[PDB]
Amino acid sequence: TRTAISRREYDEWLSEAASLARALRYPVTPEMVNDSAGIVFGDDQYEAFAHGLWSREPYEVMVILESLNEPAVDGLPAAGAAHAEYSGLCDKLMIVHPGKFCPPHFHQRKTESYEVVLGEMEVFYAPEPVTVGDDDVLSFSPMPEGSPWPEGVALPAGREDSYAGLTSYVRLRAGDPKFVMHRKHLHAFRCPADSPVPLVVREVSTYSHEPAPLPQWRGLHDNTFVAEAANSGRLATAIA
Amino acid sequence: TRTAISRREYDEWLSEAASLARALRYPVTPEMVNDSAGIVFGDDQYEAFAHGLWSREPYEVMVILESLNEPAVDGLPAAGAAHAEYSGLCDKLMIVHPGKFCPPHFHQRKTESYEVVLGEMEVFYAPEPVTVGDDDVLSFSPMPEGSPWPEGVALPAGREDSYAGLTSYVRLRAGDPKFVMHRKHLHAFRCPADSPVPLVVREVSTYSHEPAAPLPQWRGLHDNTFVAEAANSGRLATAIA
Amino acid sequence: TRTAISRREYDEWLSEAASLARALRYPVTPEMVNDSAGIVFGDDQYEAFAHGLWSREPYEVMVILESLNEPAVDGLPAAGAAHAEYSGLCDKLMIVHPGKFCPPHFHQRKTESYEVVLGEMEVFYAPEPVTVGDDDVLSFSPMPEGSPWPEGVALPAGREDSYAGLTSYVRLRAGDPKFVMHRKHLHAFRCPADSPVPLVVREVSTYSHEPAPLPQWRGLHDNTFVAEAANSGRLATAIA
Amino acid sequence: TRTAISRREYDEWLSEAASLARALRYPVTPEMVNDSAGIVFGDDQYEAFAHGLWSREPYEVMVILESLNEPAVDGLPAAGAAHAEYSGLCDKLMIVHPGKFCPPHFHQRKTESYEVVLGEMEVFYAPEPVTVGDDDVLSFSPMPEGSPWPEGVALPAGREDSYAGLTSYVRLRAGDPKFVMHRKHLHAFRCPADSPVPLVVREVSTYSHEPAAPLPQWRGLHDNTFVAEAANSGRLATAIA
Ligand SMILES: O=C[C@@H](O)[C@@H](O)[C@@H](O)[C@@H](O)CO
Ligand SMILES: O=C[C@@H](O)[C@@H](O)[C@@H](O)[C@@H](O)CO
Ligand SMILES: O=C[C@@H](O)[C@@H](O)[C@@H](O)[C@@H](O)CO
Ligand SMILES: O=C[C@@H](O)[C@@H](O)[C@@H](O)[C@@H](O)CO
Ligand SMILES: OC[C@@H]1O[C@H](O)[C@@H](O)[C@@H](O)[C@H]1O
Ligand SMILES: OC[C@@H]1O[C@H](O)[C@@H](O)[C@@H](O)[C@H]1O
Ligand SMILES: OC[C@@H]1O[C@H](O)[C@@H](O)[C@@H](O)[C@H]1O
Ligand SMILES: OC[C@@H]1O[C@H](O)[C@@H](O)[C@@H](O)[C@H]1O
Ligand SMILES: [Mn+2]
Ligand SMILES: [Mn+2]
Ligand SMILES: [Mn+2]
Ligand SMILES: [Mn+2]
Repeated sequence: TRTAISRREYDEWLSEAASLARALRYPVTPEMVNDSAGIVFGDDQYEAFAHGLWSREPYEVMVILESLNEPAVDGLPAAGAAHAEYSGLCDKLMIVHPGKFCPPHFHQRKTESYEVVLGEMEVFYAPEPVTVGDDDVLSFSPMPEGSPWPEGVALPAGREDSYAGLTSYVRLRAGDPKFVMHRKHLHAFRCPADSPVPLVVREVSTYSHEPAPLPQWRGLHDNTFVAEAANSGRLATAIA
Repeated sequence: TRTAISRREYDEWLSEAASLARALRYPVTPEMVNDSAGIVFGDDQYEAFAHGLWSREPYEVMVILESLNEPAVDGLPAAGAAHAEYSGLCDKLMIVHPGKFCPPHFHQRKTESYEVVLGEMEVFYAPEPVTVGDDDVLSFSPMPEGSPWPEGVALPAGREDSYAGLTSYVRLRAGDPKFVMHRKHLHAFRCPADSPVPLVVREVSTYSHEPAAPLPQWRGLHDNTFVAEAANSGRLATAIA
Repeated sequence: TRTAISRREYDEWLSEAASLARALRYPVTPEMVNDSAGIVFGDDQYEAFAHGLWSREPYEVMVILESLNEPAVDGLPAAGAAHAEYSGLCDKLMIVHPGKFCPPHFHQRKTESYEVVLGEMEVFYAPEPVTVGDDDVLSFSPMPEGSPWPEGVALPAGREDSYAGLTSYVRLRAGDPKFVMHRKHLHAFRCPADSPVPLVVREVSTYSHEPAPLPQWRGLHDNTFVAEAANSGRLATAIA
Repeated sequence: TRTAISRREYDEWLSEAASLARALRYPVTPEMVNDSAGIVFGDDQYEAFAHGLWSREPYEVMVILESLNEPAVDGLPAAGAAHAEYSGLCDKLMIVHPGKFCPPHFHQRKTESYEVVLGEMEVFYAPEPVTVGDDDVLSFSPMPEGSPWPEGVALPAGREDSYAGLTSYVRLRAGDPKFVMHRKHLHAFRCPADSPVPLVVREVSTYSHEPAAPLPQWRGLHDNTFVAEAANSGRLATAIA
């Protein structure tokens, strides 16, 4: 079983991803292409490189090219310091290959939106938010119900039940209006296994806490995965 | 001197703007192409159409196609209600023709970022922030010093001194790193007058308050403060004949 | 009735066309943007600028940005001089606004192909070639039958019967395979009147004879329009 | 030293190539992504995958996605049958990775043009034509003189002198005027070795004869003559393990 990805496989992965990104006019800088851009969600997912990114096999692995992760703390009244972590601006291009997924998870603080650039994106999510603590939460425009999953979706082996709670589905195509994923909502997405191209999606959200513009923000991790295996990994991609 | 834009001029202006957007892969739907997407900053700026958007003359006129303006209030602890207006998510595509400007102004709440898609953007701004609302504010990444103004910038007739406070300059090209314009900073920008194409830039920012409200204290909130008196009002509607 | 287009209308027309072309990555050089790029097929078509390119009214007017018109006569055996005019390479981007058309016509010598870049293109043509002289003509892959015209197509006023012979129809969208229009076939096309964007199509064909790499090629005009009004015009755009 | 490319390497190579093409708006259909679209010019060039298409090493390997190859014989006077093979219409997208080459060769019949879509193209060619077939040929626009070779070009090991006859050089960028390579002229090109992206260029040319024929005399017609012996054969198939 694969426990890491070779330097060649990794470099070819991100190079082709950065090139596709540039072809689509996303502003890729050299610093955006690094050994952290290629994400493998769990040690058992490294097996995705056994057959490769074009095997069309179900695995939770992806590339994220982040052009912006602005705290937007400057000018903010000190009184709002306690909730600043729910704000900020983040812009990133995500590239997922055929059959691959961004594993089930939710953000206590981050609210995101999706803009499909190339290919089509199948989103799986829970329309009802998850109750974190309990404390009064604000409401305005709740998540739409969506539709039931279409048949045929193959989930990664050993991670399928972590998708159980994400009963809602939506298929986004390039040109569609922005789709918002409010914080506290479990969600995951994939590139259709029969896709001729990798899914390229622009995510515009609030700050992405993933280890200090603020003392409280130190060591903050705003990504909680349903599967415990997904947590450990993606903390540093193992490249041999 | 004219005080309005003909229906034909407005439609061609916005239709080409929306076509260019779609060509650049921006998500445009019909509701986005409306009567307030084409902004003329002041009644004296309607003169821009006397000769047209390709005359290369300096005027404060532009088109804004907004694909997103999410309050991002859902899920926020009730405790944060007071400053939620400083957050939110906004995504828009701005199109500025050769020599045209987005006039000097600042936002009390909105922090924005720039991504040039087509053409080049000349940004004029003030590195020092003003103080509006609260006088006890946070600080992390102060605005960069930028560069002195380049030579040969033509400013709008009658509006020249409104640019005096924008002493820093930076020219942004497609592919450059995102440029952040922190809230409470005076800024403006233009498409070089000698550009062969309109400037097309994506603005990713916090919620855009521009008159059911996400929150009661959000009703009628004005977040755009223009340096020039004549521009703060004008933006509030486009005279179409 | 309009008898010309103003300099402002013309300059705005081609400027916005060149910009859209550049946005789509077509290689536009300054010399490609000239007072001949904007075509009006007949003096009576200048009325298209009465209400403008976004009136969605039926008129035969368009912009052609030609990046290549190579005779390809160099290296060609002298023995082939007599038929060289049927060869050559031409690459041009055509921009047609909503409801507008490229009038009915055929080329004795030029064979063309279409690649839709933006919008959708509705092609109207005669599946049977026109017999020019008579002389033995070669055959290989004749034009497909196509489909009958969909309902609702509005033709330019006073030119509608010139479309009578173009009984076949096909709708090309961006991403579709190349569509070939063999020489000697009458054809015309338009941008759907309800289109949100101008139709942008890349035409790759054999040499476009439109007034000398060869003595015979001097003064050669390979565009014959069904409507006599279309002929006279487009020989020089009247710009006031 | 290897003599083939694994199935995985071939599929990733072509899938990324086709994805980049689609991103660049080129019309790609499934039949175009096949076992002969990935070309390795000679058995010794399979070594390119020992380290991969991103090693930046000099090898003669490339991908060609052909969207059109029209004989354009329909409608042609029977009198022109003899030289119809010099006409036709071909449209293909070529993808060359950093440092890789499309080896030295010439075409008796094919005249081609270049349009760089992504990256930059370094073209090496001979301004003087060879004489093949007929010795009485036409002339109108002789090949431009171009420039001397730039410094630092790394050529494929064992293939260096095959480039001796290509004394002219021209570097083409996206947006440049179309570049025509007349038939019967030796030429080759590469993607700069320091390029961050693969070279993507559209070739618009006359019919591509590369083994029902449009005409009987077209059957088995070979129109690619490679300078290096080892490359003329290799192109005729891709060893996939
Ligand atoms: O939708 C996924 C986003 O949150 C994405 O930015 C994030 O999940 C990525 O860091 C992987 O955990
Ligand atoms: O810098 C300009 C941006 O704030 C832009 O979105 C703004 O000018 C627009 O809302 C009009 O005032
Ligand atoms: O399909 C139309 C092409 O022949 C186009 O290049 C030509 O018609 C144009 O010159 C208008 O007559
Ligand atoms: O210059 C290269 C072109 O002729 C290209 O199409 C050709 O090399 C290809 O057919 C492979 O030989
Ligand atoms: O629940 C099992 C299957 O899971 C898949 O993911 C779904 O697409 C559907 O085919 C279900 O029947
Ligand atoms: O893409 C939106 C469309 O843009 C076009 O440019 C407009 O004329 C109108 O048709 C809108 O609906
Ligand atoms: O022939 C009249 C009409 O012409 C139109 O062009 C066609 O689309 C169809 O609606 C016909 O009925
Ligand atoms: O666009 C064509 C497709 O390209 C993809 O890259 C290939 O994997 C295969 O799915 C082809 O059918
Ligand atoms: Mn997420
Ligand atoms: Mn602003
Ligand atoms: Mn034609
Ligand atoms: Mn060649």
